[PDB]
Amino acid sequence: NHKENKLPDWAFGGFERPKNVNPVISPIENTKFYCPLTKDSIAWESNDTFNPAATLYNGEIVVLYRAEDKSGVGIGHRTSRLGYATSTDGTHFQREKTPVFYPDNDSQKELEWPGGCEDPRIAVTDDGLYVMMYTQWNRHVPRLAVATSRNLKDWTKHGPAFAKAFDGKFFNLGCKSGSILTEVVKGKQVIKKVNGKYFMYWGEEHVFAATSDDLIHWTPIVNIDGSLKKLFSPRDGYFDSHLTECGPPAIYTPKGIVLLYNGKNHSGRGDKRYTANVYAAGQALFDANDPTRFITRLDEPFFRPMDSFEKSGQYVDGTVFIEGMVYFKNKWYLYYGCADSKVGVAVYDPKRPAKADPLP
Repeated sequence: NHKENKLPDWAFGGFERPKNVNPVISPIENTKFYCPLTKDSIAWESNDTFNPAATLYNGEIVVLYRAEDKSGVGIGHRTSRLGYATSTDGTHFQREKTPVFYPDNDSQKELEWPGGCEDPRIAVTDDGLYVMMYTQWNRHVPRLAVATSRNLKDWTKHGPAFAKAFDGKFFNLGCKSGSILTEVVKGKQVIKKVNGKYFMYWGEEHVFAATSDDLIHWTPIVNIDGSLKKLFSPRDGYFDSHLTECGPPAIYTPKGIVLLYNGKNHSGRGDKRYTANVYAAGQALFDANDPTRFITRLDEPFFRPMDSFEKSGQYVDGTVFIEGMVYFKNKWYLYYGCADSKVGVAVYDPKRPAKADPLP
């Protein structure tokens, strides 16, 4: 009656959850991995498999999922490693039994041990260079870092994204969640340049931005006084009242640049229509000619917890965190974390758009 969640003509959606497919990736007890830092075998994906990256490779959808062992108690006390899975249809995945990206006795050990490597986002260049933006976690400072690959298995760690910018001014900056700007060209979503440089939206507490000449060394967009330039922020009385966290890579379209993001509801300044302290997905629109120029955002989340697989004993009313997205066989596949423990998929079909999740 009053629960119809109409989307404006610039937004993606609705993303419909296919019947009997979810969750697509869940924790596995039996799979073991020899951790070079722990010096012992561990059930690296026995507790949680969530917050995934997604991309296209060899006519197949590849997903890298954040996996955690039972090495700790609660929030950020386990070790995160990235699992690898491939799919021919976007709904059924074939996983490897060992992680493809993890902390090791390499140049990033101090930054990645013992929290590991979290929440990946992957975009690909015109020529097949996959660029991963992920979080380095050592239980002290979270850092947005970069890793490159050509086969999505053998990764090269380049360290924190903002390590060199302005003489190392932001090396110790606590940050995460980087959504590189992309565009669909000849049926393929690739990293796009604007104004001569590569571009990225990033942040958890606010949506910031950054540019780069080589996709490795990023320079944050700053104000006259050198402070980080806030593009938009959490707002009172809405679902995105505590956090406005970047989701999958941003997409340059004819109507403008769309950033799909995750909003966390504030318990004191949020909207009680939605669950407190959990995530629901939103979308923001930026000017095509100026990517830092905010136009608008959705007043209601387009995707939120609806089914039991997106819920748990820990999160009774559920929580979803969008992070992977692939244009495959003329449809959009959205990959997201479910209750910080499973991976889910939802599909948007441009030729027959479904309704978004209804309002509560």
